[PDB]
Amino acid sequence: QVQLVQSGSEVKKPGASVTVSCKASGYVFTGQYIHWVRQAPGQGLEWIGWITPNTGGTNYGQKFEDRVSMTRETSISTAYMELRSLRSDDTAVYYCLTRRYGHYDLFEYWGQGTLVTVSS
Amino acid sequence: KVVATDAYVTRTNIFYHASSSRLLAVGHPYFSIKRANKTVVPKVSGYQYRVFKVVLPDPNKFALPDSSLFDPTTQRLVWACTGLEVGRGQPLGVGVSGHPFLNKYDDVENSGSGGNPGQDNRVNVGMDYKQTQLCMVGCAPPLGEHWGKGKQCTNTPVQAGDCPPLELITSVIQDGDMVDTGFGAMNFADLQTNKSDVPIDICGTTCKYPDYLQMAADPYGDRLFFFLRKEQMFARHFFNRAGEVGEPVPDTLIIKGSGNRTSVGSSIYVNTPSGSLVSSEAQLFNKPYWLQKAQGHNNGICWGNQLFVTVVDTTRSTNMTLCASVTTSSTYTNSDYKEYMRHVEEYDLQFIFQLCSITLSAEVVAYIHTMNPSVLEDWNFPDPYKNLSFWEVNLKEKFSSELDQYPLGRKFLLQS
Amino acid sequence: PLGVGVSGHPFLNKYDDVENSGSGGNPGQDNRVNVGMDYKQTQLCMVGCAPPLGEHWGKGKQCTNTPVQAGDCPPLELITSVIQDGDMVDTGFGAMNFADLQTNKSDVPIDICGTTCKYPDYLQMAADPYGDRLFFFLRKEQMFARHFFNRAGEVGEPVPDTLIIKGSGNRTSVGSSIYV
Amino acid sequence: PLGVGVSGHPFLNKYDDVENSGSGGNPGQDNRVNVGMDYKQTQLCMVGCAPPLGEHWGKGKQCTNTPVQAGDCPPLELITSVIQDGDMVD
Amino acid sequence: PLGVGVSGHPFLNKYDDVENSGSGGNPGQDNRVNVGMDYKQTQLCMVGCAPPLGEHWGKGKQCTNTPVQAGDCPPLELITSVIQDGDMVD
Amino acid sequence: DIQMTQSPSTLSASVGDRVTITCRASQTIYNWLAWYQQKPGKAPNILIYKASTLQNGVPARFSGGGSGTEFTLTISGLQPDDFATYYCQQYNSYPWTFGQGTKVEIK
Repeated sequence: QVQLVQSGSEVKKPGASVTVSCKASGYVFTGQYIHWVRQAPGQGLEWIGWITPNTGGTNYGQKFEDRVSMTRETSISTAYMELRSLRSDDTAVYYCLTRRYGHYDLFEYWGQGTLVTVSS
Repeated sequence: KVVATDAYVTRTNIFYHASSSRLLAVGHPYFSIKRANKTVVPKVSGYQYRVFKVVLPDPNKFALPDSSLFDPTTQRLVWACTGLEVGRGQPLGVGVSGHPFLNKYDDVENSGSGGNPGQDNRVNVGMDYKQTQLCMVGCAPPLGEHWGKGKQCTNTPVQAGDCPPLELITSVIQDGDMVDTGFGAMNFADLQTNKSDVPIDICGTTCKYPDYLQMAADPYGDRLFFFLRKEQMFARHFFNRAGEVGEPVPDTLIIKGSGNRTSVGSSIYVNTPSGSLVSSEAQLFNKPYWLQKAQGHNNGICWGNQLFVTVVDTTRSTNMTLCASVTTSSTYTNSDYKEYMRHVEEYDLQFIFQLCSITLSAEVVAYIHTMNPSVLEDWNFPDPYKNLSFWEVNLKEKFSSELDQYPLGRKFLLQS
Repeated sequence: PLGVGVSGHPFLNKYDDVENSGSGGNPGQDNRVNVGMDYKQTQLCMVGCAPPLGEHWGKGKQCTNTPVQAGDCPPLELITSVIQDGDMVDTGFGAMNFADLQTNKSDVPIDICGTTCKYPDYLQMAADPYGDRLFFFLRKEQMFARHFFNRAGEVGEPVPDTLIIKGSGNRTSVGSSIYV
Repeated sequence: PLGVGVSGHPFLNKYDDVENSGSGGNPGQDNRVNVGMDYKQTQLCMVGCAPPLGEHWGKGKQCTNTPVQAGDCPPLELITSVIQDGDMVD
Repeated sequence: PLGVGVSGHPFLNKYDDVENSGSGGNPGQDNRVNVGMDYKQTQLCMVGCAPPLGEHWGKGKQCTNTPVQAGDCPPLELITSVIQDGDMVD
Repeated sequence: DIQMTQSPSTLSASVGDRVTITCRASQTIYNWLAWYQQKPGKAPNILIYKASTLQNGVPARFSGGGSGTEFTLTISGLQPDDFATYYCQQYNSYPWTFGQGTKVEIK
């Protein structure tokens, strides 16, 4: 079974950098599109960005194109996302998720979510 | 009505040699860049029709070694082609093509299973074309066919972007014309509107193929002497295009229904061809060719001192990659470097010609006038070709009767 | 015993495998990966009483007119150079000087990065007045492609606008038009 | 120009590729996907004064004796008919 | 009947396939992988009154001068012996 | 960026009822749409995609429709497990965007 496991919840000081990892297994890891989104308490879902292990080709949203840097590794097939200049409003849960478009199907997988808290 | 040329022309024991020396073509393999409408780097590719217009010395005003045979009255002199040599010098190499915005959305073979990513867009994809190896020689420029959007439909239809009629446009194959492809030899600049169903080299041009039927069906055979062809292709991947089907499949053949269904897939399936292996043994160049007897009624006669040689070769189509630095850094940075695609193509054209004469009789004058009067005012007893673009070579003041000083002359004296 | 030669490069700008599908994404600072590769199969013997030469592409004279530029396409010129021992045979990437014209020293295997492969010019073995460089020559060369990929880095000659339609999200940053 | 064509089906009984690995055994409700292909490479010329007859395997006469069936295997018959234009290559 | 001889290794140094991509360049403690293999196809007949010679690349004598080394490159040499029964093919 | 508005933002209904939730798109989307429901503390999953297509393993009480910018989802008969937060997401263009959400809770 395709299993996706994120890192544990983290609390950090503002202005620092966070690193969120999630390991995936049970499928051909290289050929899929992995995505980062975040959910804030009281607000809706929004999309951070997307990368594939092929090429490490990054794509970031217009909102968060500056404060983020995100890569992958194929040794144990895990994607990393780091955030810089931690603003206090960024305390939220973070989800990495993958999807395979089929001929007539959509294969959807999410991580368990990681809570990121920032405060003085 | 029409008789063979050798019934009236006369072949002499005179042989000259000509050489085009080093011919080079360097330029971008996909598009011609121009800054302020000035094409510094034109279209140069191994996938390009190479049409060479050879201009010839006038044999009448040439310094003939034996003018006693020549008579100014009732006798004129023309050049007759005997042997040809196409000197490729570049190494073996398969061209690479592609396009960054193409309709590559589902992989039917399901090894990849692309699955048609969301919303109407494109994706980068590349491939190679077929191995095409063609050479033509003639006294008239070649004529080739392509289908296109010609005259409108029958009656008075009212429509908005439906399927246009297909017409077989036959056009003269000039330099700048794009080679046949495994995707079909159409006018993709006009007939295709996406400019995204094919790689970048052929999206804005008109591919066309030499229609051998009308080519041989000419009464005089001026447009051919002899053709050499080798083609190789095989489909390596299968895929479909996006968009809607304007000619839907009938329900009488396909059963629809239930979830994850009731939306038919595209009925449009095409392929990516490949040439597979090239070899020096399969090469048809860098070897002497001898014109024993043409298929038509034109035994190597070059009327009007004009010659047409057209070659296409894919074995020497390797694409050269260049890199340069804007600045430099301690670490490898993508911004400091600029990348260029440059293609080269090397040619030699080496010929051996035999001197030919003619006796002017009344029926001879009538025949030679009916087939072409332009030469009749040429010998002085508005050429449409100025409009079309060819690759011109001047072999005047280069003819040599000292044929033993050249390798083609050695190979010619090897046999007869 | 018969055996296929193998080369490669640990840090080559292997951007994206492009044949079956493509993954157009914004490249990072470095995206180089280890790649292995073989060459075209080549058998060749040349003999004579004079040393045979070969063509190779290179940087010719300085750029024409009076130009001021930083990273333009250099004037690419044929250089006829006599072949010595230690030189490498042409591969599928073209007979030219990679040590000068390929700036990364990373776009080919290391065996042909700092060196120059050059293909022998039969045309100057023929057009010479004596043919001292060649008595008789044998060649048999076979090659076929197995993969397609694009190249990382900027495109210094961008694609024309009238040939390509672009727009909407995930675009206005073009993909790699370099195809090898 | 020498070129090869492509056919296919948007809904073909392409359950699973079996070449190197296999998925689960029993299908679901409808596993019938987009897949295309090309056919075998054919060249054929026939010349004569009377048109050729060719054969195909078809549902001939019903089964011998008096069997009762519900979607059983029909009998196979080598049916012979003259090739007319509109027929398509094997 | 004709048939291909297939060998393999339950523990072979198959680190990373590099045909189209490359993984991280730093291995682990033991990246040693089960993988199968075939060799070249070879037909040869040889006849003589005396048993033929086979050469093989191998370690020569000790290194030149008097160096100090531990797991360095030994000097290679083309050692030629007689072909005897019980020798692996190329 | 492509925006959307989900109406109503909050609705209360009893079990076994038929409920319709709509969202309006800022620009044209055609059928590139999917729908998410999130239970508290759990990751949401796909139920409807293609703007009209149910996902497998999901009961047929869930229906979707719409075109252009107007899109609708309907439940013919509520169940206690269905009470969660609902979103419509287009996968038309990047960046991906989600609605403000719609929470349903028992009367």
